[PDB]
Amino acid sequence: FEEINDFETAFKRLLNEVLEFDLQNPLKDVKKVLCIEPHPDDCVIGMGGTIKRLTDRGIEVIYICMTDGYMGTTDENITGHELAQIRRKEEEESAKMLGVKKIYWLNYRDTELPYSREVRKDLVKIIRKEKPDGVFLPDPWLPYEAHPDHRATGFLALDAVAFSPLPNFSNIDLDIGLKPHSVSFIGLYYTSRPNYFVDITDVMDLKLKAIRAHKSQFPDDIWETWEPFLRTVALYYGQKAGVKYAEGFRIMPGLFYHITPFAELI
Amino acid sequence: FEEINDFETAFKRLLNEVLEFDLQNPLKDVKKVLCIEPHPDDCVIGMGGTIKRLTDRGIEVIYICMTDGYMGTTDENITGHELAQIRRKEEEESAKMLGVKKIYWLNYRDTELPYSREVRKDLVKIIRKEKPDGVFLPDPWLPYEAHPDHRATGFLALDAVAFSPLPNFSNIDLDIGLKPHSVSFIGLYYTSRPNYFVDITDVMDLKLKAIRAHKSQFPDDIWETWEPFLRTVALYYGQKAGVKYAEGFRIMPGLFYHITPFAELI
Amino acid sequence: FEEINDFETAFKRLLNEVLEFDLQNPLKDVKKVLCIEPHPDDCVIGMGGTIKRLTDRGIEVIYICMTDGYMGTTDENITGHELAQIRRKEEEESAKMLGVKKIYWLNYRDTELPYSREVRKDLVKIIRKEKPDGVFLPDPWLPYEAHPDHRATGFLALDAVAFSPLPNFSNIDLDIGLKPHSVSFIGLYYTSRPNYFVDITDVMDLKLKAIRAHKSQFPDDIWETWEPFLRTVALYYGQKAGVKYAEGFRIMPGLFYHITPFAELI
Amino acid sequence: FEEINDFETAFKRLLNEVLEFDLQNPLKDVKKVLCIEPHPDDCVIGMGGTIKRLTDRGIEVIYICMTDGYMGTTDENITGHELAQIRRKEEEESAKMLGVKKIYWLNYRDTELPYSREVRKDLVKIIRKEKPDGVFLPDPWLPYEAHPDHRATGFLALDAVAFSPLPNFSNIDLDIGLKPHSVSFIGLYYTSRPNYFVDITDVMDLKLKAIRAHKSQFPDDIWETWEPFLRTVALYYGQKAGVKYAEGFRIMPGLFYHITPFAELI
Amino acid sequence: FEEINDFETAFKRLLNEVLEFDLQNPLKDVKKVLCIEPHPDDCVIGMGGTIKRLTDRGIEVIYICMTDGYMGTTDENITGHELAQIRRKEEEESAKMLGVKKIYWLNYRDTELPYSREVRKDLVKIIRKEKPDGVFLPDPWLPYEAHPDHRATGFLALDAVAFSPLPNFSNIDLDIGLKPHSVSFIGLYYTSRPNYFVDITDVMDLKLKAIRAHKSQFPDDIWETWEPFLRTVALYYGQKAGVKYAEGFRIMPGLFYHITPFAELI
Amino acid sequence: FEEINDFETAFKRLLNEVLEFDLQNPLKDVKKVLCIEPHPDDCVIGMGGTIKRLTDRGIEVIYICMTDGYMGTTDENITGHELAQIRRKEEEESAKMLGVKKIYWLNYRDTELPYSREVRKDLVKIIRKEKPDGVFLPDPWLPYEAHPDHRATGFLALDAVAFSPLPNFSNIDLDIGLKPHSVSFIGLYYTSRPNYFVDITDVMDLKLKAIRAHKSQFPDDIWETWEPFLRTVALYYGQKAGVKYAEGFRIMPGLFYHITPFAELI
Ligand SMILES: [Cl-]
Ligand SMILES: [Cl-]
Ligand SMILES: [Cl-]
Ligand SMILES: [Cl-]
Ligand SMILES: [Zn+2]
Ligand SMILES: [Zn+2]
Ligand SMILES: [Zn+2]
Ligand SMILES: [Zn+2]
Ligand SMILES: [Zn+2]
Ligand SMILES: [Zn+2]
Repeated sequence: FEEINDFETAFKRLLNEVLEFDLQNPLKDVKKVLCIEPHPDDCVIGMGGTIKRLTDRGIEVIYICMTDGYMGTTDENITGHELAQIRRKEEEESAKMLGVKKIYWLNYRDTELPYSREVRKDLVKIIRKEKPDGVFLPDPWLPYEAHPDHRATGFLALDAVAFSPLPNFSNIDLDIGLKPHSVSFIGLYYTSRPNYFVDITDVMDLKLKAIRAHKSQFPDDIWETWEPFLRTVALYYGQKAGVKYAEGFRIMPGLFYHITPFAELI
Repeated sequence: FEEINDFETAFKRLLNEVLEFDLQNPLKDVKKVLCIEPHPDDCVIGMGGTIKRLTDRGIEVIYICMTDGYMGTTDENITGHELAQIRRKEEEESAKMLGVKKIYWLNYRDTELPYSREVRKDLVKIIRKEKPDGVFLPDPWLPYEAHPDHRATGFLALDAVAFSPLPNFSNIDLDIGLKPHSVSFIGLYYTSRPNYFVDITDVMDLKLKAIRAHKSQFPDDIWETWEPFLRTVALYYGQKAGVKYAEGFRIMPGLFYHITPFAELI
Repeated sequence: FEEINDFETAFKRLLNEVLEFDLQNPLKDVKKVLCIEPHPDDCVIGMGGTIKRLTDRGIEVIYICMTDGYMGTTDENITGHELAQIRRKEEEESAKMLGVKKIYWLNYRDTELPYSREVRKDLVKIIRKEKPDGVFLPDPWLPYEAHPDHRATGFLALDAVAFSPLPNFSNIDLDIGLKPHSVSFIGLYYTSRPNYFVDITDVMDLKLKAIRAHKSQFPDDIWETWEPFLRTVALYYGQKAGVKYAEGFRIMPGLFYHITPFAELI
Repeated sequence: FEEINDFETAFKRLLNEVLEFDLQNPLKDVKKVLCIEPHPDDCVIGMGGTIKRLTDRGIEVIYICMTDGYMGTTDENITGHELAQIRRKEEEESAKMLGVKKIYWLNYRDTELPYSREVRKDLVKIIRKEKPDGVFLPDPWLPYEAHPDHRATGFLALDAVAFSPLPNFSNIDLDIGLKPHSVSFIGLYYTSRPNYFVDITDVMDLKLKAIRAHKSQFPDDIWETWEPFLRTVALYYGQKAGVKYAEGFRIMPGLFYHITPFAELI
Repeated sequence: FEEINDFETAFKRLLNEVLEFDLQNPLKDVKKVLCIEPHPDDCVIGMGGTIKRLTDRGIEVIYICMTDGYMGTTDENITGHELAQIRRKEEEESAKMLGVKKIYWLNYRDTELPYSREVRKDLVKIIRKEKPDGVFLPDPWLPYEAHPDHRATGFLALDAVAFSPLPNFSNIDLDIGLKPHSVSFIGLYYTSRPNYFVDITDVMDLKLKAIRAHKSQFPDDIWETWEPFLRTVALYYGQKAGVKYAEGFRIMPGLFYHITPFAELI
Repeated sequence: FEEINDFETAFKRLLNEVLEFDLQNPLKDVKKVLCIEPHPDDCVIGMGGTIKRLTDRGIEVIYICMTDGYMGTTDENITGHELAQIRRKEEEESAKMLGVKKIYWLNYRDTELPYSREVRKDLVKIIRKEKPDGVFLPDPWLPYEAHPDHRATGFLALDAVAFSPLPNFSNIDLDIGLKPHSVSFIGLYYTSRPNYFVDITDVMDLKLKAIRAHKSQFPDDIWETWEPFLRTVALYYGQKAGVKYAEGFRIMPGLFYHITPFAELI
């Protein structure tokens, strides 16, 4: 590689020959994935269509939900305890409509999710137990994301995936018979720099039915705003992918999440 | 909205019809605003002109100052306790010169402002009490902002505004008779992605006199650097707005601060 | 400066006359610098070539390593305690090969570096003791940096530099006879927005030998991936600087790290 | 007082003349008290009889409950969210049976109550709003108390009472129009060093009915153990007070909670 | 129990009939116990003899060590990383000499053991996996215990035992197939209020050989002080039990660790 | 020591021969001591008399004050910043009246002193710099001490003394040329289990003048209560020592602060 005198060549060779990074079929071998959502309803809102598509193709999809959704209401007659119970039933209904069979609830309180070692260990435990091929998580670099649970979940999910294979990390996991694990695939959903698209034209009406199942979050008057907003998001991704309705994801080789100044160039 | 096949149309309709988002007069009905500053002098440096303009138009402007300014000196003869006392008198003088009548001091120590639930609750209490129509806060995504108190204040102010209307958030506030509150208007000051401008050509000399009132922060020799820097900032904003001297703000609909991949497009 | 009617003029004058900012020879008077690395091997990987060039020019280079490298292995036979010992010897060998004489080990555990006042005070102590002219640190705004130790180190280094000269900050340092200190020079390594380059075509094979000295981190099979990745990075910086192999740095005047909306413009 | 040469005399004079400390009728003027409980059911279990006696005498009793009781079950079919909802209804029933009209729920999670400034501020807010004459709280020095929520509540309640009257403590409370407040009376319940007793012979069957109202906590099989345990506690206090069934409290002058080496002598 | 009019009767019946509390053989059915030690060497120093006695009787003894022993040296030539490696080998040798076959290392750093939910979860995981009949832990109420790791370990071990059987506590443990678990037996070692004794006259020379195996901690000159100190401790316990050399333990019914004012009476 | 068959003998030998523990003159070689106080005025109130006696005997006494005294007023007209300034001047006057030359201010805020590694390191730095022979600190086991700053200071002081001599603890101190340090002498003031007394009948009126110097803390009406309280405390210690007025201290050999079940027996 000392032979090479020009960046684009080196870059092309690094990606294509050295890393063998494929953006055309990057879910080739994947049989099990984790979707990590900050609140009940985030998996379905950000990639509900893709989830349905994967379950139909007989890929096993497992949700990890970081919080209980305790705060998500303006109704003074509903306690956070009542609302958590409700949003558990709602995500159970929603997850059944897409093919999703298992949900792990971390049960950190909505608005109170720590960026801490503790939460890294909670995720690394599940990854080591379920040995998934791929993990989906919200992009922590989404510009203007003011929800701290969202930002946190992103960094934690990356940290967890990064540390799952390190046997000195959360070592009691090994001592009780969980083996360390490398994930093959990482995809960021809720991203503004997607580089992989999935047509959801055919499943858009199911996706919206699975979102609406979260009745607590979507009364008629809120739905007036959110059905348009969601169709607009699907068109934004759609236009880039040459279809009506798409879901955007950012997929990179693991190496590019660390000390890569040209990471923004894929 | 199923009717729509292209993004730009959907985008235009979302902004114009669904959200009714106005960049021509977004302060229409605003009678009271909060300006949140990390240190004494930040409201005046970032939007002192706009504050004067608002008070002249008979709009009530209330400062929330996050810290005491304990660290802001190189003089070995001044203790942090002395400096805090001084910077309280300075901001009191400065605030009088602009039309500003109330300041809340959180009194967290300069350089030690936590990114915590506690501080969210301190802000949400004031918002519920003062029921402001609009809130101004420093842009936390300002590139190359190395002051941790600045970054923190931005995220906290957004969190506070987002959570003020949720009755299960800091619920003791309700139990002692503070009602939940929605803010109509959010504006980010100290931003590099402004999309709303205020002419301060006419109030620039008052703005500089109100900055200079912070004598502790601005001895003659420091002022040699800072009067130029401030004129340059006002020109940068000015050029974009077609005037000599402007203050820039980023204003978006509340919806766009959460899971909006096209947020950077306004 | 009231005279000026256009931004670009004011900008040019602010940079050239007021701030005297020089990008052609910014290491004029620099005799002593600190290189702050999150892990053992980060100084060598991010600016090993530049460090050699500085040593040869008789500039004193001191490493501060934030963590012990406890987690950096997939081998189930190596404890984090064994690995820390090993990576100490490796960085000692690597530091010998470049001209580096002194290493401070903070010994926070890999993956567990706090963003806290405590760690700010640990750095400020070293800066006040060594009174360095310049500090190098990894760019905390590097896009897609998922390693929390990296993000943390960047913000802490800037905080430390900013607070070293404040006598009310960590005041016990003064009480035991460490004087406050201003550093002249700040340079961000591992950056995607570099604006200063150093030719390392001549030292590239030494740099790779000094990286390979970290045997724990770079077995044959991993080096198949990392020798290409590093040549590609050096070309990326190289293309921008018009040479084969360069190391990129971002250098700005201290003022631009605070409330500067045109900071992105240098 | 320089006249005095013997401790017992000075001690007697300090208590009787200087402090005017009365153990015979120490609730003389009290019209409003707060009972602070770590979990739902702690007020009723530790002093349910005394509460009834006070409400019958037309004294206003307000509960502050620190936690939600999320963890208090071995039943794998009940979520912490369900159980919190349930224990809210149970304490509402229980509190109605005794004369208690108002409950504030802090809603910190069972087993997760922090010993933090935040929680001190939550209590000081309620004290300043309700201006109670007296506060009851569990004795933090109860030997062999392994429940961390119990230990925590005790220290926090004392801290809160101590800091309620300090206008520089949680100063935003004052800024929104809560005046500082001194409590006249402090009583520790769940104590092993009681020095004031209340006959509950006449209300013991109501106390047990109000405990049993917490059905979640007291199934038939658990009640086999807890009816005896509670009768035994009431006899232990009873024997000391010369009655069948009593509730023990430790009452001291505020001064004795700080730097008093003979505090254990009342 | 309404029948009873005097405490001593009720107390006797509570202990003997209701709780069936046995101080003659409280290890009756115990096949597996956990010994929790703050540092390498604490299990052997506090109850090494008892451990030997248990392994000879074919009872399975598992150590949980909370910290790595990083700080335990005055030798400036030994890093904390070197010392941890050493103290791992030492406790492995020591544990072999007593019958002990499993050690779990939490690897929190010596002097830095947090009193946190995280550490509770680490212990509860091991308890649920190993389903021990009994747990030994240092008495957190030991007067004049200044080592914060000691105090912490005590409270944490009690918390862990208390919370192991609650399915809503660390619920991910259940989701990955660890069942909740109740411990039958709790014994506090390093206690000044022991109420159960074990003769170690016959195993005292093995106990001292197993202590001495921690060479790092016990050079000749330190052993001059510690062999006497240990013989003195064994006599103190011995005198109370009517033997030369004993190890003291405090054993109570689980009920007495919560809201029991007469707990100090057994 | 195998020879010995009885505890009291072993105990006597351990104390007298092995540990050489002297309660008759335990300040033999002491030339320099630290007095650690949680608030300004705690050294003077707890051992002001003893301090004068030590100064007169030409022993160097250095105050470490943990907090700034920010909260200590009921006056709504005084800010915590004003009060800290004032209490600095007051402790400077008070310290002059006794022979005290040097005060280190940690400047943690009153009511907000952390029990953290950070604060341990702040104390260990001062101890290593001043190499004192002895340290005085408030007894953290003082029954009914409700002030969290007091409890915290005690544990921190002991931790600091324990860890000062460990070169792997706060190792950057060594890297900047502070040597590790063992203190010879530890004495607990504000204790209810004193075992060493100092006659202060001769200095009692100076002690009261040095307390009264803290005017902020002691207006006429408060002094009506505090002059009696202090005379009573001095008599309590006095009676035990067979004098009118004494100051009590608890002194033990360093070994007894760790795993010593008979520590209560001296
Ligand atoms: Cl662990
Ligand atoms: Cl497709
Ligand atoms: Cl506050
Ligand atoms: Cl009565
Ligand atoms: Zn969400
Ligand atoms: Zn600022
Ligand atoms: Zn690194
Ligand atoms: Zn309870
Ligand atoms: Zn230990
Ligand atoms: Zn005090």
